[PDB]
Amino acid sequence: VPPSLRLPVIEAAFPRQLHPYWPKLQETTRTWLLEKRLMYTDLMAGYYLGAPDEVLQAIADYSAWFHVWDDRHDRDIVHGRAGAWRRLRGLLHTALDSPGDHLHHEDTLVAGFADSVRRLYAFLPATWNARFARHFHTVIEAYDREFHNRTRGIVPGVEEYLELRRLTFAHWIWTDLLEPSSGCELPDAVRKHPAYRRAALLSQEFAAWYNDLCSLPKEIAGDEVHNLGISLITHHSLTLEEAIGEVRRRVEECITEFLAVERDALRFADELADGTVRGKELSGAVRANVGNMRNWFSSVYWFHHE
Repeated sequence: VPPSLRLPVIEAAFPRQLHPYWPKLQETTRTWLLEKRLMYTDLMAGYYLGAPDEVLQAIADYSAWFHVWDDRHDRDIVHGRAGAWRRLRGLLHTALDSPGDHLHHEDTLVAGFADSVRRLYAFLPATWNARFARHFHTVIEAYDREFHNRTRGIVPGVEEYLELRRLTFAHWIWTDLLEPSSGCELPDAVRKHPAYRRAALLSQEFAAWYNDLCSLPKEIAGDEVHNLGISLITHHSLTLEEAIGEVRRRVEECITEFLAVERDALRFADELADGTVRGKELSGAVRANVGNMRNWFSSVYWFHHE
């Protein structure tokens, strides 16, 4: 790992995990992408540990779709296809709420989205489905804001980018998907516990900001506008080396902040195991989810260097 990207705490204290379904996952996702005419799963295989095979497969197919969507988004941006993007944006909002209606849409990107969403909706009650949808409507609109910014060459401010990135990276989607992976929709009072919330946040901030750190030199050279380091360079008059340093410090702080709040979240899980069956189940679900929040760190880190 190139020294500027090396994180000794990850290497020393976040040992990699791999879901045993990983060999079939890749090829099955490939088949799905081919069946859907849409054309990395190791990232998901090192993250949602303990997920039922069917849940991991649905998540990996969604991730692959997400990557294809990101490519289409990039292409509409650099070609200035405002109409095609607007129409796609509208169709994804509609398919998100009514995926069955869009399973055979003429736009294969929309039909693939609708199938992956339909499948993710088959694991937990409708209240989880509704929360997933609320979050992903927000992700689509954040992608529209990124379209605006990049087509106009606007570099968001630092705080502006941090808030936008929690949405374009889909922080709350990956957090939602913790729950079908451990087989339990968590009550609001559990998943909004400040330790759970903060652990979930820091896991995603680390993934997003580490991606920015690894991509900054490439993206500054390409004259791009959406990267934490680019916001720092543009609006704080940092050199590239200073910006690399600052992003790296923010990433390292995510890790040690996570260690503290993980300890709090696991103590909360202990408190949920109150001697009842439901309490034991909630406790096990929180423990599994927090462990996968931990797994996200190592999965993203080593994904970048493979």
